[PDB]
Amino acid sequence: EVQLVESGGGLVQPGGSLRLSCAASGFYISYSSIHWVRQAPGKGLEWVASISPYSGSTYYADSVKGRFTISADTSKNTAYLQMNSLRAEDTAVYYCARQGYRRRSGRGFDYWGQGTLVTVSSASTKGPSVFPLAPSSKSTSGGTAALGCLVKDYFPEPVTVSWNSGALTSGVHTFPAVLQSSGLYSLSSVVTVPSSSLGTQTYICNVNHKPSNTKVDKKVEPKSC
Amino acid sequence: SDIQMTQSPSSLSASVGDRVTITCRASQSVSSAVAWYQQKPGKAPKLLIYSASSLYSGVPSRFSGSRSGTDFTLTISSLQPEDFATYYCQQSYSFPSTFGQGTKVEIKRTVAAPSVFIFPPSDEQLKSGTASVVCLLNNFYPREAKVQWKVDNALQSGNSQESVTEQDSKDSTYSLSSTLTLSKADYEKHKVYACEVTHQGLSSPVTKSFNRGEC
RNA sequence: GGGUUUUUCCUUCGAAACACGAAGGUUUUUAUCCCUGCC
RNA sequence: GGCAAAAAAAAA
Repeated sequence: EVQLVESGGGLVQPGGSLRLSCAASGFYISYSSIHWVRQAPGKGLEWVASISPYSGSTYYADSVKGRFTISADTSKNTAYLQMNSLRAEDTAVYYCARQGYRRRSGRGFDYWGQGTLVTVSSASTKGPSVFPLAPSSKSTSGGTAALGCLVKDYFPEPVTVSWNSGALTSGVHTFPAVLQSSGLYSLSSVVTVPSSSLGTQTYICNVNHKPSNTKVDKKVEPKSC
Repeated sequence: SDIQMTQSPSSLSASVGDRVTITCRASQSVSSAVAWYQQKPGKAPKLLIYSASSLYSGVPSRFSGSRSGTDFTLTISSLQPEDFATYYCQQSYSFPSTFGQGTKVEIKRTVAAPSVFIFPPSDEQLKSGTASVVCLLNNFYPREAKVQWKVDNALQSGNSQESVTEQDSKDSTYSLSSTLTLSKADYEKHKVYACEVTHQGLSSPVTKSFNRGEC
């Protein structure tokens, strides 16, 4: 029943400011310690801050105080993280975590949100152009064949892509975006399906890039017979 | 006096049914205030072990911790595919709290040959003038596999980008995309574009390709 | 040594790392406190 | 043997 939801991250310029929020449901934040733990792309986890109950006392990592500040509004059952003087090293996924009950779990973090990505960059946001990559039929492809959508030239991360609007999930592979020499990201997402059923069904991908604020759906077909 | 946690090893690989052990050493006394977390790629960590040795409610019995002074281990008694993850140890004995640098556990399985596909550039993308030949290796193991591009049988270099999914939650395979970035000018220049791969599920390299406009 | 009066320290608990609270613990610093009268 | 007195403050 317990759930935490981070929001408020995204792209910010170096020196900029950001306020992260953490919306708690299923438990009251007044009776636990709440922590922010951050994770850089592909690096490990880094503790950042926390506040403790009743006192309200706060604590920070050395890489972040003077700049970050953790608070909680208990009437909105929400914990915040005010971020000033932002720098490229602050680019990370930021989690908010609940420290479990002492008898039940000691000092462990028993519940985590899913993180909000903060991108500290001087660059400006661009949405992607999604191109389909088409299956190979001979006249039908005897068993199974593959197809996918190319998502090219966007910034920053992330995008989310969904085939038949979440209906098709088996055999999906959305590859990790890699950064072209251009400074834009591009990834591919491919699904495999029985060729038997290739021509009787339509294959759609819903790419979405909330930074850009682009929602495009392109739909894949073979070529001419 | 910031305590430092030293996690051993960084990456390891064992088969299913294997017994695997991760270690962490505290730079100084952290009593028993140490937790272990499982983090699968893309989603958030999950508590496995709190209080150095106690098993958090819901976690399978095969994960276990224990402590010798400042030496903390997390052993997983019988590795399983679902257990591919990155594991982080944490001390919460003092502020600031400190994580280990992590252990990325992969899984050993039988060699699986990649199923290879080639996709020509579609021309909404040559509607705006550049070319997106892409290769696909679906569901294979092991990871280390090389993919060569040619263009009227010309070896290519410095115009290829590859990306490989994480290892699968359930069958342990990988998959990989190699994509060649070139002009519209270089795409009517030549006629056929070959993709070949030398992986050890291949007798010798399987190759797939196409013509320009023959479908 | 035995005490009085004050602090700290430690342990379990209170939704509880500090702060606040409840119940507990057996130690030792003071030419920086008292160890005196009455059948 | 039996009653009575007395008396400030720090630390693990």
